[PDB]
Parts: sequence; structure tokens; C-alpha cells
Amino acid sequence: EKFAFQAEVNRMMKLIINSLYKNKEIFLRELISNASDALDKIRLISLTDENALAGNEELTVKIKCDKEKNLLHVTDTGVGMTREELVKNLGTIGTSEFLNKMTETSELIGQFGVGFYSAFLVADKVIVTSKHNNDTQHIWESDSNEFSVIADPRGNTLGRGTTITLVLKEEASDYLELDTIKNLVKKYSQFINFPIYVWSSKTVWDWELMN
Ligand SMILES: C[C@@H]1C[C@H]2O[C@@H]2/C=C\C=C\C(=O)Cc2c(Cl)c(O)cc(O)c2C(=O)O1
Repeated sequence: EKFAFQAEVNRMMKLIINSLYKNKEIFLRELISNASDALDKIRLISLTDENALAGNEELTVKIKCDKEKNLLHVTDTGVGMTREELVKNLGTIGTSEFLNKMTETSELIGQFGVGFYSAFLVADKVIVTSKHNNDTQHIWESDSNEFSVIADPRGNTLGRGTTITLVLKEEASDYLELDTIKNLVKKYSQFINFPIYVWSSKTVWDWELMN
């Protein structure tokens, strides 16, 4: 259940963090982009697999702030990841060129698709809960010094998809405020082909479409 990151990933995390230290709000853009890509994947799979969406009929991205618990959640109903894929996609990585280029960054991060790691700019801990059609629900967690993957004792709660949960750093508290999040979500979801919602307040509470 316990794993060490590949050397290349450790180097990558430091590069990403040291480069975007002055543009931290970009992590949200990357998580939303990853979510969109995951949704494109299942949409493609559904063209050839009629039962592809049986675990969850919607294709959405839902974001909610848990201020009390100091958590930010970004959930998509994309293709999801099996246990082996969580370990492979998040723990390992022409990567040498990218790194060479990085060390020698915002646009490059998005192009190589390693924007996930920018979450460490605002979080002391990142948790990834995922359910893929070929596996049971699992949880990946990391403080960046190592990571672990365990079967989710809550069972299959996602249906299908992935939830990125960020335990925000003391100084990243602003990202728990609806205004801030709504504002950022609207900016980075403008060109996403899937509907993105934010659990917001009007005091009654409900999902609010951002794009
Ligand atoms: C493996 C699948 C689909 C991939 O093609 C998509 C693009 C980027 C993937 C990056 C990852 O490492 C996992 C991941 C992250 Cl980090 C995320 O924030 C949201 C997600 O939905 C996925 C995912 O489930 O990704």
C-alpha cells in the first residue's frame, strides 16, 4: 500500500512548485483541464462500449469547498483510474526533454499534462479517490514525500470517476471562499466542453453552473 515516487516525479514536483510560486491559482486550471480530459476519455469509450456509463450517467465536474474541514474537492465523472493506474499515473512519468526545458513554465505544464502536481502549491496533502469500470474504488494520498494507495473502505461511492481532495495550507485559506472559487472556476472553465458546477449558497444550498 505504500510507495515512493519515481526520481523523475520528485524532480518534476520541485520544478513545478518553484516555477509557479507566484501564480498559484493555476492549479485549479490544471485540475479542471485534467477533469475535462478524463471526461473526453469516457465519452470516447462510450461510443464503442454501450455499457460504459452504467456506473454514473452524468458527464460533469463538480467542485465544493469544505471550509470547516479545510478541504477543496474537485470531482469528475470521467473514465477514472484502476488501482494500478493510480500508482502509474501519479507516481511515475520524452520526459527528459520536458524536464530539460523546465529547468532551462505555465504553458509547458499544461502541454505535458503534469499540472496535477501544482496542487502541492496550495496543499499540504493531496488525496485522489477514483473508480474505474474495471476496478473497485481506491484512494491515493500523498504529502509529496511518499504516497499510499488503499481500497476505499466506503465502497463504490463515485459510481465512476475521480475526486481530487486538497487539504489546504494555512495560507491558502482563500480558496475555501465561494467568491474566490466561483470566480476562478468561471475563468478556467470558459472553454471546457463539459458543465462545471460549484456547490454554492443563495440560506439554501445547491449546485451552480459556472460555464
Ligand atoms: C487517467 C485519467 C484520464 C487521462 O487522460 C486524462 C488526463 C490527465 C490525467 C492526469 C492524472 O494523472 C489523473 C487525473 C487527475 Cl490528476 C485529475 O485531477 C482528474 C482526473 O479525472 C484524472 C484521471 O482520471 O485521469
